[PDB]
Amino acid sequence: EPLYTEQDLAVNGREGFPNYSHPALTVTPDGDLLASYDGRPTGIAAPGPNSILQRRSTDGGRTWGEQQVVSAGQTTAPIKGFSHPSYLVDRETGTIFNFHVYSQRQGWEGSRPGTDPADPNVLHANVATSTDGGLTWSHRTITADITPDPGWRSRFAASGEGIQLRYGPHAGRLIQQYAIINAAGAIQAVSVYSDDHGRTWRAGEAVGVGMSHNKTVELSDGRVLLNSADSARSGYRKVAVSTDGGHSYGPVTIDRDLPDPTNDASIIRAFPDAPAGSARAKVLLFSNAASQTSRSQGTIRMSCDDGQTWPVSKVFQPGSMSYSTLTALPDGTYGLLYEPGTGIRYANFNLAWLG
Ligand SMILES: [As]
Repeated sequence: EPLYTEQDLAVNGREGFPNYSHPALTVTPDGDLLASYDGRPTGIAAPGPNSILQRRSTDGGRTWGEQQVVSAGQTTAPIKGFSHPSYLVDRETGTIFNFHVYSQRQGWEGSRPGTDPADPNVLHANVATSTDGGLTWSHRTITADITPDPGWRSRFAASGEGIQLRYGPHAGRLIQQYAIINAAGAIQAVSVYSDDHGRTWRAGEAVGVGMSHNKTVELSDGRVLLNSADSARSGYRKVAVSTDGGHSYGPVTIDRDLPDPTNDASIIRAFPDAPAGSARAKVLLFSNAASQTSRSQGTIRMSCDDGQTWPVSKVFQPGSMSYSTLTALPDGTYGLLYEPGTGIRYANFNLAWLG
């Protein structure tokens, strides 16, 4: 019964880019898998004129089509880069979003306050929207929409995959996590969300200190669990929980069950369509580097109690393992798009493999 397959989707130096990074994975409403990541073209510019790329599988992840460009970096001055994709599917409308950085002159650290897309010293937040299953895209810079405090100096959508709430008064809400640098220079986490199917986006209340890229997941009772890397380097993930559909979070604490070397992770519902409060609705899967000292020992953990306990875990990548993102596939198995050091690798496993 156990299933664990893997195949590279992007290898550094092949298919036009010296480096590929920052995986995003999703399943379209029609059932295709989309894998996205950024390509850093040959060059020494930083932030570089990266592109957001995509590959599609129409056979459940077995084979993958040609690498396509979602957002094309501009390699001539004025330089423009697009990186760190996150997919978000509105399963009610069928629309697919791909959030990503839009860089010009400044990266994360160098960005300064401002929301004018024409300002090249701002690290901008973009989102691409597709109503045709990811074939074609329209683009928006949404920095102004998601910067309620002009003191916020910088932001990026955490690469990976966002969510749509299924439960409660905000059912249908689309939620994409961001990390920001606030006025005081702290790194905080904040949910960016839409209650109108992606027509408009806003930021919620930022939370925490020493945060980083972070992810959210809807628990069995509709609470939204936020799970962040810790830029203060505790050796663990940081967690907080929202009771208002991701708008605001309670206190942030380190989660001793989730060792982490300060690196990306993903956390998903194993049964995203399970009804509220059901046993299956309590099941979470988590992927990250379990090593506290390096980006290695990629591990999947499972919780059957809304993330309170993680009684099952298994290493999927003993070696180098940086960013990773999980998605639930229609066939009941799980896709895992991750960085083995050589680019972007796609794995598919089932719960039987987890044991
Ligand atoms: As479990």
